[PDB]
Amino acid sequence: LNPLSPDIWMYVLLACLGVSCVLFVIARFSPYEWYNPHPCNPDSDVVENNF
Amino acid sequence: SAMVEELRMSLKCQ
Ligand SMILES: CCCCCCCC/C=C\CCCCCCCC(=O)O[C@@H](COC(=O)CCCCCCCCCCCCCCC)COP(=O)([O-])OCC[N+](C)(C)C
Repeated sequence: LNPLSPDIWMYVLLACLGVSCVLFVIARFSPYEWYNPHPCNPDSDVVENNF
Repeated sequence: SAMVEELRMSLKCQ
């Protein structure tokens, strides 16, 4: 753990939980991530996210 | 029409 300062090991882990929460919110806010996981048969209101 | 589907994606359950 020596090649990075203990300021940096906390700032990576705080950004690891930070970007994870932003990418979850920004995928639900976006309409393009909503689609069907069943492309074989046609639509039966099966629009579903993955995140 | 944006206020229709903004609650569809703030569905809060799934
Ligand atoms: C290249 C990869 C980069 C990306 C990865 C970065 C991830 C963040 C990683 C680390 C972030 C925080 C680490 C800083 C702690 C150092 C303080 C310390 O030395 O005390 C203690 C060690 O400290 C420990 O707790 C060792 C375990 C830390 C790494 C493993 C964390 C989880 C595994 C990963 C799970 C997934 C991680 C994500 C999910 C959360 C004891 O040390 P000491 O007894 O005092 O003797 C040493 C003395 N000296 C050091 C002063 C010489």
